[PDB]
Amino acid sequence: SRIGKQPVPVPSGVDVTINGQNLSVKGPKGTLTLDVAEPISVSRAEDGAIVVTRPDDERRSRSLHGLSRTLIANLVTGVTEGYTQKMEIFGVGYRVQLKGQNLEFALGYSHPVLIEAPEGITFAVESPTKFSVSGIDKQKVGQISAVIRRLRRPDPYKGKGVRYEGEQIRRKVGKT
Amino acid sequence: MKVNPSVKPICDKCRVIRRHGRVMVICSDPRHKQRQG
Amino acid sequence: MAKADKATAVADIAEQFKASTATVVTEYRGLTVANLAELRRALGDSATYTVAKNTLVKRAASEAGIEGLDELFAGPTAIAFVKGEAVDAAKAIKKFAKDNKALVIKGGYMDGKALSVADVEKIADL
Amino acid sequence: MLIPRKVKHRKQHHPEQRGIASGGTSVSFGDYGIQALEHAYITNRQIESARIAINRHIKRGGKVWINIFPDRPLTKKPAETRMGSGKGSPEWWVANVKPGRVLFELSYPDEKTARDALTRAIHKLPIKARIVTR
Amino acid sequence: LIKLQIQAGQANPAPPVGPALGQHGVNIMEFCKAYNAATESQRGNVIPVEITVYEDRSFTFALKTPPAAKLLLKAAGVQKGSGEPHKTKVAKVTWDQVREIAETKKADLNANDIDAAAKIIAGTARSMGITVE
Amino acid sequence: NIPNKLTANVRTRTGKGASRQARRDGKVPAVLYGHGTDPQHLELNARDFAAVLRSHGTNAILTLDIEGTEQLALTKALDVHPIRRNIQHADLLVVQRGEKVTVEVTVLVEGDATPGTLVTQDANTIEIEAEALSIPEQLTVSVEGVEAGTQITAGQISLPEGVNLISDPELLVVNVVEAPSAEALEEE
Amino acid sequence: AKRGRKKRDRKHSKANHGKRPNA
RNA sequence: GCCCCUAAGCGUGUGCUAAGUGGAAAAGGAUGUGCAGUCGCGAAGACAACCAGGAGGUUGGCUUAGAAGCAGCCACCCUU
RNA sequence: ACCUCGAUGUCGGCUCGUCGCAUCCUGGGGCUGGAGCAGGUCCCAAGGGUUGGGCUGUUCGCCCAUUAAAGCGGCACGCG
Ligand SMILES: [Mg+2]
Ligand SMILES: [Mg+2]
Ligand SMILES: [Mg+2]
Ligand SMILES: [Mg+2]
Repeated sequence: SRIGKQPVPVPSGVDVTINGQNLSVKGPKGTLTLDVAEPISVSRAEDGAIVVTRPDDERRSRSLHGLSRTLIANLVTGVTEGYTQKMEIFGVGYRVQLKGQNLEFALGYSHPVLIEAPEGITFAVESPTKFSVSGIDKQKVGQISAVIRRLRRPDPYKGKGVRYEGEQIRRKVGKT
Repeated sequence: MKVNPSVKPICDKCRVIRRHGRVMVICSDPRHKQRQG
Repeated sequence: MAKADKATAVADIAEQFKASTATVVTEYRGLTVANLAELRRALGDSATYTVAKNTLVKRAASEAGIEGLDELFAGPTAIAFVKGEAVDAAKAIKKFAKDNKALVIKGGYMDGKALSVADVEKIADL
Repeated sequence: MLIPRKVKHRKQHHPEQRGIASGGTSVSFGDYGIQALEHAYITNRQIESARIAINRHIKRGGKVWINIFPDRPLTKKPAETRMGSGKGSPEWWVANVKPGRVLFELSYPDEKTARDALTRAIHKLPIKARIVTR
Repeated sequence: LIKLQIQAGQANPAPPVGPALGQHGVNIMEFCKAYNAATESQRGNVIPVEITVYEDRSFTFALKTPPAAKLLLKAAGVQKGSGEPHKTKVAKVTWDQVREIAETKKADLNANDIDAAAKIIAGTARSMGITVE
Repeated sequence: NIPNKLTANVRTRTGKGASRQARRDGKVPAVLYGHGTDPQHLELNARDFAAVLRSHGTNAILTLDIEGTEQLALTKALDVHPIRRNIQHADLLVVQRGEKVTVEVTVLVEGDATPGTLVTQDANTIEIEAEALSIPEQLTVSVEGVEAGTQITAGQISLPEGVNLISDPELLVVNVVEAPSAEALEEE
Repeated sequence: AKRGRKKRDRKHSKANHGKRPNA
């Protein structure tokens, strides 16, 4: 509600095409599509911005308004700037490397693990223990980051594992 | 993950949400994770 | 704000005026949040700075013999008052006007004699 | 545990529980009282448990009034005997409580604390009840 | 940053300041000498050091004023305070001694004049279970 | 000491049946017997009556507009309900426009005794006599610095001008006693 | 147990007026 | 009783139901939802969000190898 | 004591199985006063397995070797 009632500032170099409930956006980073909820109506204001409107104030519409608004906001923001999640590793003997387009991690396992970069996403590395994923779909980027994080079991006694950029995990202490 | 018919917040910054079909409480302290059942 | 806040702020400013050697009023409307650091952070230690609404300064200024400042409350009011020596605070407020060119000066009060923008400058330099 | 010092009749006929409490409805001594809503017997064991819980939750101060005293006896037949014999001996004492009657009252000054104590007490009773203020 | 009430004539007390500041990485050898050379002048008044941590692990102990709570002990003559406030007394203190301790504590208390400087110690004595006469 | 206005319509049918029928729609019956006068069965709004009560109730005075006929009455009892809290039936008596009346009034303690002491209000009501409008809605008793066992009776309460106490002056209204210890609490 | 529970609960139906034989 | 079996209405006006509750059940737990009755605040800019602060006496004594604001009781204060 | 005394043969052991998980293991997950092995607690999970002997009719129980296991119950305290 408080968010859905606000407009969506569309940048200059963006082409927004509304087709009923469906919507598509084209920008420098790529092209994305989306489908808005049926009880909500999307409209392109005279200033190019996008606005979602609800005909009633029921719980369904009140919950879907801000959801769809933030969805279209992230959609239009990705094509222009894209999302990038940086991650770092901690623990002696842990290493990560970029092989072609996939990633290879060695985190103490008897064998190394491989993660194949799916479509619409890319990986990069700045240090043997510091890498970063990039993409357009925030959902896909977050899913890939969560997978790379849960790769290893969460070890609080020593923090050995994967961590996000500004991650702050709890740490216990072993007296012996 | 305590599983009892009754659940209440033991932490200080806890929210009680309603999941798919069960209630839950959320706080950083993993010892306070409770589910109704 | 709440009525409890309105009632506690007036008492706070009364305590400020009764425990401080002097107080200078300025206009702080026009600054963002990021300024408040280079603001209070380095001033609240030795000096002190407070801000409130106009409706509270009228009730707070009716305690001491500063009735002459009734007509000097035009616009928002932000009060500054030192805990020790006032010459440093006076010099700071005087140089801030020429550094920012946005803090309008109106005057102050000394020994019950209200000073204007020209009278306060005769003592700010000494 | 409370118990009558002496009774005129050793055995009774299960005093009926019905109607609405005629007397002892409004709090008189304390400031915050517990008023029941379901008619059912209350045992001296439950009364003592609630009293101990209240005394433990309220330390170094406060006072508690108990407007109910267990005086109605209730027998318990032999362990595994057959049906038909002299009525068993009284085995536990209860007090017929009707809805609307206050059972316990508190004088602890801090509201929140008195309410929490009354909650911990009612949680020890076998019937539903609520809190009332003077 | 932390301020403890460590005795003046004593040197290297482990319980109070053993792991308090030593764990932060500040040495104690030169600290003992710097404390003794400054406390040998008085030899009769406790001095609380305001431990100020630094980035380069340096240390410049702040020679603050003595503590009012402990100076109340010397004013009353007994080292162990009372057990209950406004219920028991230990001894009587003189207004001249109160003004003297206030003057010595001028550089620590938030007071402005001798009146408030002594009234703060009077309130401390009230909270501890002692009154000024 | 300002009368509170309220409307009321003469009831056309009495009995438990009519009473329940009126209560179902948010109304309350009442009687206006008065002083040796012909009683009148009236019906008032439950919400308005409850509002007036929670505002200045507990024997408050009232003004009845019975078909345009003004009357000044005073309440004698409520008897809301054993379980619930609703005005099931009220009773009113005409005040004769200034006649001296005796009625119960609620007392309240406002103060703070010594730290190691607890206060107990043994009686909440006091029999006070006064005019129709001068009837005080509440009485206040203060406590400060008193020691244990300082029994404050009804006679020690300060009453406004024109007010009188009908109950004997020996009624112990407030009793302060040393803070009961854990042993005193567990030996009850 | 369940058999008797169901036999007693099926009496609550609004088609028999809340009465049935053998409880 | 009126959708099929199963003869009769997939009858009409206003509301509730997301759980197949309808088509078993308790103590207790619970930011589910609709109505009405109250109270705090709120364009004098309400709450969340954001940002700066969050001391001196003092480590209040008692208690303690030990309470410093945060195992325990007492009161629960003055300055800025 | 509601059918059953003009008959429903009662406990163990052998053969034979069937079904539930309030799960002994195998499988997965949460919290641990989980440094690791080895443990404690909870949730889901019955596809599979759940030994051979001495005492005593025995059920049960103790003991000897092991075993990831030597599980709890219903089926007329299963099966004449
Ligand atoms: Mg036959
Ligand atoms: Mg299971
Ligand atoms: Mg299978
Ligand atoms: Mg054998």
